[PDB]
Amino acid sequence: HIDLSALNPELVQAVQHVVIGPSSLIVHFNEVIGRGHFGCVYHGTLKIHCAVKSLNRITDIGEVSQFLTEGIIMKDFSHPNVLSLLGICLRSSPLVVLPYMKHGDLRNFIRNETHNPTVKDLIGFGLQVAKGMKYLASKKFVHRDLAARNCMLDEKFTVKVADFGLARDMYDKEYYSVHNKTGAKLPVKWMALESLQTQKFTTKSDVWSFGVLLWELMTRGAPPYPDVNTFDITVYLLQGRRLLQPEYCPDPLYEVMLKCWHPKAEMRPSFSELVSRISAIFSTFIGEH
Ligand SMILES: COCCOc1cnc2ccn([C@H](C)c3nnc4c(F)cc(-c5cnn(C)c5)cn34)c(=O)c2c1
Repeated sequence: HIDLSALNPELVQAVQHVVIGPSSLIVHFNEVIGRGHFGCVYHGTLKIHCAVKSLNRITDIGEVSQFLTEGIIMKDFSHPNVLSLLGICLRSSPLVVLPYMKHGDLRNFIRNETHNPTVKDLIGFGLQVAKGMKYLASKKFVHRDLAARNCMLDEKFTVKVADFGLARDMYDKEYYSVHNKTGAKLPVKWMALESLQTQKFTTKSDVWSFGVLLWELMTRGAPPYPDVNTFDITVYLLQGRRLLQPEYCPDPLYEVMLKCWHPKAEMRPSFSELVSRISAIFSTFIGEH
C-alpha cells in the first residue's frame, strides 16, 4: 500500500511517474535471465522488452516510503551509459522494472568465445563506463561495487553502469567476502586500500574500482589477483604491488590504471579526467566492431 503522506511532500508528485500499473506489465516467470542473492530476474513485456527483478529472497523490503524514495531518485537519473529504472510494479514484494540488456554483463560478454572485440572496442567499453561514472559522480552518487560483472550491454552494444539503487545485488557471489568484525560482504579485489581499512566508500574508491575494471577489459575478463586469498589483498597491495600490465593494454592505458590506484585517494583522477585521457588513447586506434 502506498502511503503518500509518509513521503517527503516534495516527492509525492513524482510517485505517479515511478509506479507501473500491473495491467501494463506481463512477467514471464518461466524463464530466469538473472540470479541475485536478493532475488531472480525475469523477462517482462511492458510492447517493449524489460527485465523484472524480484526482491522476495529477502525476508523484508524495509520502509516502503524509503523504497519509493530510492525509486524516485533513481528514475531521475538519465544517461546513455547508466542503466535506467523504468519503474516499480506492485503485486498482491514489489518488482523492479529495468530495460532489457540483450548482451548481458560486460565480464561475460568479453569472456565469450563467440564475440571478438578488438583492442579499440575494449578501450571503447572502458570509455563508456567512464562517461556513466562521470554522470553518477556529478549527481554525488557513489556506486560502491563497480566491476565488469556490474555493467551490462544492450542490443547496440551500448555499455551501461548497472547494479545500483533498486537493482543492487550480488550477481556473482564468488567475489564477495565476509568482513569478520562487521559481517558485510565486500568486493575486496575491487576495493581501494582505504576502503579495505575503513569500509567507507567514495567516488575516489569508485575510481580505484574503475582501474580494476579497465584491467578486466584488457585481459578479456581474467579474475584479478587469483593467487591472493580474500582479505590478504591488503597485505599484498602494501608490499608495493599492483595488477600487471596486460599484453594488449597500451602503455598510456596502464599509466591510467596506476593513477586510478594511487595510494592517496585525493590524487586519483576524476572521472572527467578519465574520460578525457581514455578518449585520446581510443582515438589513436583503427579497427573495431
Ligand atoms: C545473457 O543475458 C541475457 C539477458 O538477461 C538479462 C537482460 N537484462 C537484464 C537487466 C537487468 N538485470 C538485473 C536487474 C541487473 N541489474 N544490474 C545488473 C548487473 F550489473 C549485472 C547483472 C548480472 C547478471 N548476471 N550476471 C553475471 C551479472 C544483472 N544486473 C538482469 O539480470 C538482466 C538480465
